[PDB]
Amino acid sequence: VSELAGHQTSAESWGTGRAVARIPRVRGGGTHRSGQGAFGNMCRGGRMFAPTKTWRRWHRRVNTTQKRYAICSALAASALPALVMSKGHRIEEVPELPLVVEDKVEGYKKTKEAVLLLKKLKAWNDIKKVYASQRMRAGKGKMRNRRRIQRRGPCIIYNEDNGIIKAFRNIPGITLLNVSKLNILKLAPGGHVGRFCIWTESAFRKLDELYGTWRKAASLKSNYNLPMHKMINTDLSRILKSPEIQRALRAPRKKIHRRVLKK
Amino acid sequence: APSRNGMVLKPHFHKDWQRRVATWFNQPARKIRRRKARQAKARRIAPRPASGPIRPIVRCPTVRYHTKVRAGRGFSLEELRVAGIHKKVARTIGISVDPRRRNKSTESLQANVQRLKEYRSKLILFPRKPSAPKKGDSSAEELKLATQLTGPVMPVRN
Amino acid sequence: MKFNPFVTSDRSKNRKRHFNAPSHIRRKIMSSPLSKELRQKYNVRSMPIRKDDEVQVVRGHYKGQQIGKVVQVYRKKYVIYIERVQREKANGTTVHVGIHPSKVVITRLKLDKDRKKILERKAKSRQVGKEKGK
RNA sequence: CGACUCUUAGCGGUGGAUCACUCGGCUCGUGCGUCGAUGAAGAACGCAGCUAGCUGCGAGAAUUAAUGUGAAUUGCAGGACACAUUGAUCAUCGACACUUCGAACGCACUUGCGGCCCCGGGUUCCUCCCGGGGCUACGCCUGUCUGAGCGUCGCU
RNA sequence: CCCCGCGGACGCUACGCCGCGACGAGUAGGAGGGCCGCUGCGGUGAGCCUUGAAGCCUAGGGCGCGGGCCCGGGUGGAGCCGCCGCAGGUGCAGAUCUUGGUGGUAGUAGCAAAUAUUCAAACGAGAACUUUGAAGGCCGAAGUGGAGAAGGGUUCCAUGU
RNA sequence: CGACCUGGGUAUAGGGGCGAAAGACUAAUCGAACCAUCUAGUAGCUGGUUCCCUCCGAAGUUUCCCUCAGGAUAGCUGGC
RNA sequence: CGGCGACGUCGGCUACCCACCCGACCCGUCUUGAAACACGGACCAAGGAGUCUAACACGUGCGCGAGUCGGGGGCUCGCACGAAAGCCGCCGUGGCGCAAUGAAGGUGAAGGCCGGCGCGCUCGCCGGCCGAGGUGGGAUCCCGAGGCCUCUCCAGUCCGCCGAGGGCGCACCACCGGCCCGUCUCGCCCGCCGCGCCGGGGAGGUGGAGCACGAGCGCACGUGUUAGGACCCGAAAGAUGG
RNA sequence: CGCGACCUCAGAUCAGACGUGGCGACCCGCUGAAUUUAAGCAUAUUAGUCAGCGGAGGAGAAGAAACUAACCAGGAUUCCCUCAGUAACGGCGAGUGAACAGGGAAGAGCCCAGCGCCGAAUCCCCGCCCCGCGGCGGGGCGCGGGACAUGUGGCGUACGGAAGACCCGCUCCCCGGCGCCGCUCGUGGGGGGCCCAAGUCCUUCUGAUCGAGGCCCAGCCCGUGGACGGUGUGAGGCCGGUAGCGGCCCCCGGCGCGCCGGGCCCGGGUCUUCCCGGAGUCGGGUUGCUUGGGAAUGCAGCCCAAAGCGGGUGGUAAACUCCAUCUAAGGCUAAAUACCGGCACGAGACCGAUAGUCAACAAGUACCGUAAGGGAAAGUUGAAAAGAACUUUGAAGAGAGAGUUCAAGAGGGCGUGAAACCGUUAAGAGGUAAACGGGUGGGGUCCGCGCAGUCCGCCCGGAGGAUUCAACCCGGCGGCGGG
Ligand SMILES: [Mg+2]
Ligand SMILES: [Mg+2]
Ligand SMILES: [Mg+2]
Ligand SMILES: [Mg+2]
Ligand SMILES: [Mg+2]
Ligand SMILES: [Mg+2]
Ligand SMILES: [Mg+2]
Ligand SMILES: [Mg+2]
Ligand SMILES: [Mg+2]
Ligand SMILES: [Mg+2]
Ligand SMILES: [Mg+2]
Ligand SMILES: [Mg+2]
Ligand SMILES: [Mg+2]
Ligand SMILES: [Mg+2]
Ligand SMILES: [Mg+2]
Ligand SMILES: [Mg+2]
Ligand SMILES: [Mg+2]
Ligand SMILES: [Mg+2]
Ligand SMILES: [Mg+2]
Ligand SMILES: [Mg+2]
Ligand SMILES: [Mg+2]
Ligand SMILES: [Mg+2]
Ligand SMILES: [Mg+2]
Ligand SMILES: [Mg+2]
Ligand SMILES: [Mg+2]
Ligand SMILES: [Mg+2]
Ligand SMILES: [Mg+2]
Ligand SMILES: [Mg+2]
Ligand SMILES: [Mg+2]
Ligand SMILES: [Mg+2]
Ligand SMILES: [Mg+2]
Ligand SMILES: [Mg+2]
Ligand SMILES: [Mg+2]
Ligand SMILES: [Mg+2]
Ligand SMILES: [Mg+2]
Ligand SMILES: [Mg+2]
Ligand SMILES: [Mg+2]
Ligand SMILES: [Mg+2]
Ligand SMILES: [Mg+2]
Ligand SMILES: [Mg+2]
Ligand SMILES: [Mg+2]
Ligand SMILES: [Mg+2]
Ligand SMILES: [Mg+2]
Ligand SMILES: [Mg+2]
Ligand SMILES: [Mg+2]
Ligand SMILES: [Mg+2]
Ligand SMILES: [Mg+2]
Ligand SMILES: [Mg+2]
Ligand SMILES: [Mg+2]
Ligand SMILES: [Mg+2]
Ligand SMILES: [Mg+2]
Ligand SMILES: [Mg+2]
Ligand SMILES: [Mg+2]
Ligand SMILES: [Mg+2]
Ligand SMILES: [Mg+2]
Ligand SMILES: [Mg+2]
Ligand SMILES: [Mg+2]
Ligand SMILES: [Mg+2]
Ligand SMILES: [Mg+2]
Repeated sequence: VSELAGHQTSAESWGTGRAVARIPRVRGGGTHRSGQGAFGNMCRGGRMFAPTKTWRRWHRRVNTTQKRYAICSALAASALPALVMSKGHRIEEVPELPLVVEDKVEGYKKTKEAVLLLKKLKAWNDIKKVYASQRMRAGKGKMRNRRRIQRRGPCIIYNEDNGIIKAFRNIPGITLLNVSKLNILKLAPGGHVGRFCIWTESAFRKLDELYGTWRKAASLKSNYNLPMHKMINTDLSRILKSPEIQRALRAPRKKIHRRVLKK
Repeated sequence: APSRNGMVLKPHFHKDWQRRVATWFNQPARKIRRRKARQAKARRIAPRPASGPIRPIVRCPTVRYHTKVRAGRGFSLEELRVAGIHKKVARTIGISVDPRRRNKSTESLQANVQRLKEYRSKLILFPRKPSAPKKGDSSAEELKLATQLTGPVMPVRN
Repeated sequence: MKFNPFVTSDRSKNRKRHFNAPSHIRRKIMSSPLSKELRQKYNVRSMPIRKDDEVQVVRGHYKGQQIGKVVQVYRKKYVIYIERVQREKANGTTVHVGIHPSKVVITRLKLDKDRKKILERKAKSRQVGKEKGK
């Protein structure tokens, strides 16, 4: 808010022997404003309590290792059909969830061939869902230029822009992302992992030298290696059903002993 | 009032600091502006090195940093004298010169004259009038080999 | 979408420009589509509405196939008065009902030197667009 | 049985909360970064066919010219406007114009009064009256002209 | 070595479900939970909506210990909400609180300083109050008279409402 | 009939004026005018401090303090 | 097991009005004590008060880990989003941590077992090993006599469970030693391109926010304290210029 | 005993110029508090801050060492990170508090006086002639004035410089135009003007729709354009726009070549001989302020008052000594940096009419005060005025009819239209003021598709239908297992 707001009144308190509250009052006469409370957060036309200031620390810094970790997690979750379906991305006729297309997509020029590619990749139903989800936002965002809202479509991840950006980008929901400049804000749109991602073959191949293997470090990040699991086998059902675990157990106590009515 | 164990704190906020607060919301804009100015300057001095004149090898002063070597302000007059470059001609071919720096030992002097000689060998001097080359360079090498060097000229390494 | 950093997408700014537009660009704002026959005859789609050309109302209460000549272009209220787009008021006199020019189609153009120049300029720009996009 | 009073509900008032709207703000950022004796900022008074304010303008006064545009302006009226022996409106704005105070400048002001030089009229050149035009502030630099000094000297 | 039957409830959002035992005061104060509530942002609901959004009203039907919520009817006329996260100028009975509105008081106090009015007529929808006439009174020339300064600034004068 | 009353014009301006003196008067303000700002001045003092349920639950005592309407300190409390 | 069931009745403890019995003083607040003859409150609507920054402390979550952190800069068509994100590594400069102690000059954290030698003179020249000592507790883990089995016994095949005792002992705690810096007391040696008013060493007390096989760094969140208008409203005053 | 020259002064409405005042967010020079904190308060703090005065510019100021250091040295200024809440200051209390080195942004250097040499080589003005105008310059002439030896210009400035020799290298400067490029540049350099894709298709909802369903050929059409706004609803295709190294037209500006008109004059190296510097200033004393600067950091007043192998600094006063480092008392200078005023833009996890600026509106307005100054309230008919013709009562306000509209139960302070409060109607009640908790009862309004009251699994019986039930054959697809 303005640092001057509510404080350009020259108002002073009336004292205490005048049967009014001791709030400052506007001076002078001849106008409605005269004798009215001023400067207070409780006063109409006064200053708000603790006025908002521009040095609010709007920005946060996150460790680079944390940010790389989040990118790796989002990429790993984008290859599991349960998580992408749970983000709601209509991957039902998609032939393969890590969906990789040939490099010639990068040189597309018209939007017609981008639409045709999505139709033939069976990713068009997600675009249709975005179309169905276009509606007006509720609240003051309409007054503040966020008038229309829609859901997120597939993310096209490319290696080189030979026209693919212009071929897409008129399809609602589509966001195009360079493989070398992966963004967590686009890979996990709402903070939830599992966005549908379509990879160009060049990007898919560069991915292994970009974040590295577990047995070789990344060649394009100079200190990064993939993070380690604290649980190699997360199949709790298999682990419990395993004979070695079952040999060590005592027998289950599955009989219920309810309260005995004391006769 | 102090409360149990703690650190005796002395905040320097007794002096109406809220009138003099420097926010940094123009930092990305400043980075863009400086980057654009750098690009424009590099375009302006078209084949000349973008970073600027070659700087000398200089040892950092105190006992904490004297094991380290950095780039200096300019080549000394003694260095230019024993390298054979006029002090008023060096600044036109892109050699920075510091008239107030002396040389206390011969090893630094010799390292910097070897630096000057290597730079002078690496230089491609265009003729003043392109049609008529007086003593600048051969057109065969200056037509192809002339490109704008990026980064510092012969960066100083430890 | 819009990429030019010097044209605004702010709703308040766009509305302010629209409602405080000077009349010489209110003329641009008050353009009408040509009929299909006119859009085939000239390679143009739209045309600023003019005092003495005849239109058909295509939306609202007065829509129909009836051709009516424009009798007024009231740029202050962003409306046009057409010949039979009218109603009786209380005392029995007839008053024109203004409608937006975007809700009419121009069937015949009031043709003069300036109109012909604008028509050929628009057609030439459209043709260079087609040959660029060939 | 009515009145009266209380509670609740329907309707009607009083009031303007709520909600929805927003040509307004606030905040951040960018690019420029330009006033004035050739008279600024500010003020006053005027100016429209009907006009008080706001806005615009200056006795050429809600505007002239020029250029771009290309048929309106509009609340009413009026009359334009072959749109080519050129054009409504609007925009732009480089030509022209720009009342009185104001640093404010002939002197002075809560009023008023000069002086000088030209021009026209009554005069019917001589200087009175009227009108028009141009000058008439302070400080200061360079130069010019006119000077002052029992200042320092030269010659007689 | 199950087989004339080929068959056999539910469960286990593991942050879930089940069992058993004891216990339950509370200011100042602390903590936890909130599928309590408000506003905005990122996701999501192939969400809702002119065949009717928000808001408001309601002797309507209910749910929850509660904060509150859902549904019916009316009015209204254009936008709104659920879930997962994020962010606050986020919840009022008080502050002789701020601004706005409204009561009782109350058809009450009051419209009581300087003697005083009355008759007839006219105009007019309408007359205690206007106008004319008649009468009775007052100011009583240090005036309730006739003119100015300061101040006001059109109040001056006609015509009309 | 007088140290008389009074108009207008002038002069004196705030820690200053003016006072036949009452701390009187100085634009309904005077034992220090009014206006704006420093200024959201400071307050150990008064008033207020906005949703629900569940669980736990005090102190008015010790020592030191220009300390006695306040603090620090130990105690008592809650949470992890 | 019985009765009753459409224009009159059936059920609906909630919700509207009314009646009766019992109970019931007006809230907020300061206070030992408020219904108070204590203060504020006529009524209704809307607004209205622990906030943000910085700095600490501890707790919690995350990443990396003797390291960690790019926050300032730079590179990537300059820019819908994007003022975002990504990258740098001879951009890690630097910060914090990894070393303490003394006013400072300065100094600065490894010991134990087994041998021959001086005199194994409370000990100096070596050797060999091992690599932060020991005592008492100590989760967990290891061994384990002896038992628990089938239709039965003379005789071994493979492992499961209980198990008195015994062992290695995490973290942590108490204690005893040891080491580093300061400072006292005592005392005898050693070193040399500077033989010195030089330098080094030992034993015994004692001062240190120390060592003794690191735990930190960055980010986020909570709480508490503090400087700021500082939860909100409130002086009498003081100053500057008019 | 006048005329001249100079010096020092004066006047002029003399010829031609220049300053003043405003804005003031940022910047430079001064001046300069108190509230406040210290739980009192005087030093301290607030704070070299507010207020006051002066002066600028698009930036300003600063700035090319009388520097930092003590090292194997760095090298103008300014800004960022860090140094560092540190060294230090401080009733050593509260509190205050830099710098160097290091890493970066940027980077650029120079000119006089003096000492000298060169016949004042120099400058201004006025005339006349030519080339020009776009901010008034070039060239030429003047027995034309003036300035200036009480010092103009050229060389030259601490990094040394000059002059002579000897040797070596000819190497090529800056201005204003004629025609034309690369068309200037992340693909126009800038300003302005006009233009450039695609549904108003079919059926329907509505007052109106931009709504809903559909549009065979893999799907209505365009999409480098699905930003936004308008339009009677909520629109990629109705309109303006949006995208585009899209188009056309006009104007402006610095970039190379041949020529044009003028200026345009020798550079380096070695040796020899010469020449070298800023004074009421430094420095010292004392006083006052200021700083982290502490036996005195800086500034200023007064007094004293220099030197030249000197002088300054070397963070503890002084003497001696060595060393290091710079060269004061003259001047200029871009960039990085600042910007709550101005011109023009863009944006937002902000506010949404008691909010957000005081001001969404004829707001610094109305109004108040003598003045300085103080300073509001106040948004919404409807898609369209279609803003209610006409009849009727009344003097009119105001009504009853009628009419417009989807709606006037939208009627000019007119979207919605809460509560408090009030009127009327309906029901109920009423001598312990109302109101309240618990428990019932009565009445009332509504709810229950209440009104002969649930379904469904198997079996039995009866009365009927129909493919076909099992098992085999063919084919397809899955689950499991396979040395
Ligand atoms: Mg406000
Ligand atoms: Mg809402
Ligand atoms: Mg650089
Ligand atoms: Mg009502
Ligand atoms: Mg004109
Ligand atoms: Mg007079
Ligand atoms: Mg004389
Ligand atoms: Mg109990
Ligand atoms: Mg309890
Ligand atoms: Mg609040
Ligand atoms: Mg209230
Ligand atoms: Mg309360
Ligand atoms: Mg009465
Ligand atoms: Mg009376
Ligand atoms: Mg009488
Ligand atoms: Mg009189
Ligand atoms: Mg007295
Ligand atoms: Mg106060
Ligand atoms: Mg004491
Ligand atoms: Mg008390
Ligand atoms: Mg109280
Ligand atoms: Mg008491
Ligand atoms: Mg009480
Ligand atoms: Mg009592
Ligand atoms: Mg009392
Ligand atoms: Mg009290
Ligand atoms: Mg009250
Ligand atoms: Mg009261
Ligand atoms: Mg409220
Ligand atoms: Mg970044
Ligand atoms: Mg380092
Ligand atoms: Mg132990
Ligand atoms: Mg010990
Ligand atoms: Mg603490
Ligand atoms: Mg306060
Ligand atoms: Mg005081
Ligand atoms: Mg003159
Ligand atoms: Mg000035
Ligand atoms: Mg104090
Ligand atoms: Mg105090
Ligand atoms: Mg005090
Ligand atoms: Mg100031
Ligand atoms: Mg400057
Ligand atoms: Mg300077
Ligand atoms: Mg120098
Ligand atoms: Mg530190
Ligand atoms: Mg200070
Ligand atoms: Mg000279
Ligand atoms: Mg179009
Ligand atoms: Mg629309
Ligand atoms: Mg649209
Ligand atoms: Mg365009
Ligand atoms: Mg010393
Ligand atoms: Mg307001
Ligand atoms: Mg409202
Ligand atoms: Mg009336
Ligand atoms: Mg309606
Ligand atoms: Mg209404
Ligand atoms: Mg009622």
